[PDB]
Amino acid sequence: YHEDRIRAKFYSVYGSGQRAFDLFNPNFKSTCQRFVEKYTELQKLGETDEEKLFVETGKALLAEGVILRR
Amino acid sequence: TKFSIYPPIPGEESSLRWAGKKFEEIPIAHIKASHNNTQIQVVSASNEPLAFASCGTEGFRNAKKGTGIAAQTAGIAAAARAKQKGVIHIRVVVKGLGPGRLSAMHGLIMGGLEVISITDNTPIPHNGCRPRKARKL
Amino acid sequence: REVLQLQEEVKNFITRENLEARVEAALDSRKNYNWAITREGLVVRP
Amino acid sequence: NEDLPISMENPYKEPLKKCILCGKHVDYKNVQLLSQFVSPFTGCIYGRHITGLCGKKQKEITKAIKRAQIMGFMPVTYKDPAYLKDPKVCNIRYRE
Amino acid sequence: AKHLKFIARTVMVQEGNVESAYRTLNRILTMDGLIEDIKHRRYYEKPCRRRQRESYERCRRIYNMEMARKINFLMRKNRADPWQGC
Amino acid sequence: KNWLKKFASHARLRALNGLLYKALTDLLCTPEVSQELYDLNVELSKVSLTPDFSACRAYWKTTLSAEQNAHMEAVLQRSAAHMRHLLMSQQT
Amino acid sequence: PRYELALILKAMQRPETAATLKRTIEALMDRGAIVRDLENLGERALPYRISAHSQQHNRGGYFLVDFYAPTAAVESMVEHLSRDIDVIRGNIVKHPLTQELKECEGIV
Amino acid sequence: RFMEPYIFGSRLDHDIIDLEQTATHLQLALNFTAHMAYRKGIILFISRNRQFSYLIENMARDCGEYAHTRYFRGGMLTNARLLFGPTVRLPDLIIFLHT
RNA sequence: AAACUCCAGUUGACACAAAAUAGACUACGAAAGUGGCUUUAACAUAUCUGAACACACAAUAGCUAAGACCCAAACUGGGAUUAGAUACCCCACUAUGCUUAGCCCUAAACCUCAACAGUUAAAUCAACAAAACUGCUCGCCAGAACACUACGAGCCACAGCUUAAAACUCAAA
Ligand code: FES
Ligand SMILES: [K+]
Ligand SMILES: [Mg+2]
Ligand SMILES: [Mg+2]
Ligand SMILES: [Mg+2]
Ligand SMILES: [Mg+2]
Ligand SMILES: [Mg+2]
Ligand SMILES: [Mg+2]
Ligand SMILES: [Mg+2]
Ligand SMILES: [Mg+2]
Repeated sequence: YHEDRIRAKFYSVYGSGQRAFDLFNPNFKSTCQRFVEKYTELQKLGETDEEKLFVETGKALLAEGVILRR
Repeated sequence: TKFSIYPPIPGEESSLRWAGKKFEEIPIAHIKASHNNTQIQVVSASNEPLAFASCGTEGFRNAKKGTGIAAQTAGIAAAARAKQKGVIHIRVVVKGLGPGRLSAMHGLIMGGLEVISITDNTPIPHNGCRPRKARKL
Repeated sequence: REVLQLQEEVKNFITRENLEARVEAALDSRKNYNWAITREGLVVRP
Repeated sequence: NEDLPISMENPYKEPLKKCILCGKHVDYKNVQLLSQFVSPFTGCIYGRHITGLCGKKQKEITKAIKRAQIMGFMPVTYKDPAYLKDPKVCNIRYRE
Repeated sequence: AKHLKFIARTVMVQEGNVESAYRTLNRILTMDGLIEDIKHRRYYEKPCRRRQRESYERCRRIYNMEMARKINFLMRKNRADPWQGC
Repeated sequence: KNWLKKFASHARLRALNGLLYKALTDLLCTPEVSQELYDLNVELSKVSLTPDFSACRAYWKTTLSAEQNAHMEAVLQRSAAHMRHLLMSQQT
Repeated sequence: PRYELALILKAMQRPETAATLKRTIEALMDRGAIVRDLENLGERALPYRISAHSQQHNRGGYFLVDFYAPTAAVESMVEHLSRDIDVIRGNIVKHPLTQELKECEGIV
Repeated sequence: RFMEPYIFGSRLDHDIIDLEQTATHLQLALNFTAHMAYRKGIILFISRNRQFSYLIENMARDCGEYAHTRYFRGGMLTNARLLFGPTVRLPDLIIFLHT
């Protein structure tokens, strides 16, 4: 899928989230998944340049209050 | 200070001394451990032969030369003849894979000399002369 | 670009005119080609 | 349907592993580097199972060592004692 | 011959433990392949025999490593029976 | 030669005995076979070849401890094939 | 092409070393060479004893002469390096910089 | 190989079964089973997965049908006359939870 | 036991010989072959197939001249051996293995797979070897033995190498 690319960058940049996956919950949302949704919303409501989208998504998540250690 | 397995080098100064002398001044015991005979020669650092003893010189004859006991006797004889010339510490240089490779060093130690280093100098050609054909026994 | 680089480099070549000066300068100089590599792939210069 | 998979190269593909000397130039004059791949006690060149180098760089190191040895830059029968305290990169232990 | 002496194949004795030094030298010579070279150089090995021996040794190493890998992989399954009785 | 398939599938006698005894002692003098075996310092008494040359019996001196004897026995049976290969490779 | 001459010279005093270096470079130019640089690696103990010109050497001075010469000069120069009595060992190789540093993607 | 037409794809080296096809296949299988049960046919469940032997035997007992979750001896079906009796009735339908 | 004692050990000087480790690599070359270092030349063909004989090459052994000679070694001597010894172990030393210029042209010269192009659907498929085939071309084969033979012909070969039958005989091979 398209988001896989984003996911890869996330898992290479911010690493695997300290929070544990819960695959029993049908509607679980990982930190990477929240990152992907914010990335897609920013893409659809703005321009398309991968790096600015990445940094802006990081800024927006930190604004919401999600910890992201590089 | 951590013990160094590697020998000292003549250039770089080192604090290792044996009876006040440095490494490159200790006498050298050259052991040749052949298949049928063993020969021990003690020389000084400046290559002065001090003592010599082989299994044939200690009375052992024919197949009895190539045994551990004979090499031990040769080592003891060389150790005595070198002790009579002021040798205590020695550097052992062994050559060959005969039965007396280690028995000579037992004899040398049992004769009173102290071994401070063991060196192997067995001739290993990088494919020079052609060896003989395998025996068809 | 290569020709221009060669042009700039030729000015420092040894010639029969500057043989003495360059020889003495070399005798008053030392270069080291030795360097080591770590398990992590990092160069360790002397 | 917009939810169907699309064709692309594996984005999670981990980059291929590289040897410690990948991208670096091996000179026959750099005796310090070449001495890291020979036996301290015999000077024998270590194989790739010990050095961990790739085949290309293993060949480069071998040719450089032989060239240095025959041109009078490196000893053959042992490793130069000046390089005995250099970093250890070879997977071998004599328990010395 | 032309090399400095007491550097190659040289081991220092610690606390007079000559036996340990000799055994360490033996280990060094064995793991560097010098002992095998000396033993093999007593008699001439014909080139075809040498080639066959090297091929056999290489393929034996490969086969043994593969079998060991298979056994280690299937050893994870060896445990107490979780569905005993059924 | 499909190695994967292969692996998947008297006066003379006295001289041979003496030669094999010397060769086996020489092999045991070093870690050439294995470091573990080298540690145990196994000593051989004699080597006897069967009259049909079907097996080589190497008589090794036993110690007084029983656990040491058992360990030596185990390593020896585990290393016999390697000794045979080494002996045949050295062209003894 | 571009060549590097590795020179192991006798362990001499400064004037003799300078004269020998001048003689070597003059021979190079006489054979048609354009010398780029003369580089000193230092005086050091040889890795082994070298017997040259009926004299045994344990130490020597290491020098590097980078130059451009015709393909025919090399052999001729080698002959000259065989006759000079102050050179322990002279060897001409293709300059290492000319070889291309091919890039690698890693172990397959 | 013969499972390929039923595979939606491979997700990071793990095959995924196409559930749209599974729905139709299950519909046909369940319809066949129901029709055979309506006709009073003998149904024998079979499975060698030891984790589910108890569950499958309980299910077979509950629905009034038969189960064989144990070691399958040679000749249960092709030699039933010698092994059960000359007038034994063989199953009319066999259901594999593990093939 | 013979042999050497102009012997043996350390040290120093010192090949027309063959090339530890790397190489657990699997590369170059038409094959044969090629694994010490440097340098110079240098690895044909923008369809494919295309020869016992045409044109160029061919491991090891062997033969001409010259040369070198550490080690190894057919033969040749000597030492030790039962009861017809050990052909086999030991010592000494030849042709030969090496170089230069010519011959000879044979190998389990084998991946025992003829060269190019294509396919993996079939029934996969006598057996084994090495999964089964298709298209196209050249070479070769039609029971065994006689016979890697005789004769003819050709060849730096003079017994050699290539090509290669027939008569009698058998029911098999
Ligand atoms: S892996 Fe790239 S040079 Fe070795
Ligand atoms: K073959
Ligand atoms: Mg053609
Ligand atoms: Mg024809
Ligand atoms: Mg030929
Ligand atoms: Mg010849
Ligand atoms: Mg001769
Ligand atoms: Mg020959
Ligand atoms: Mg053809
Ligand atoms: Mg004929």
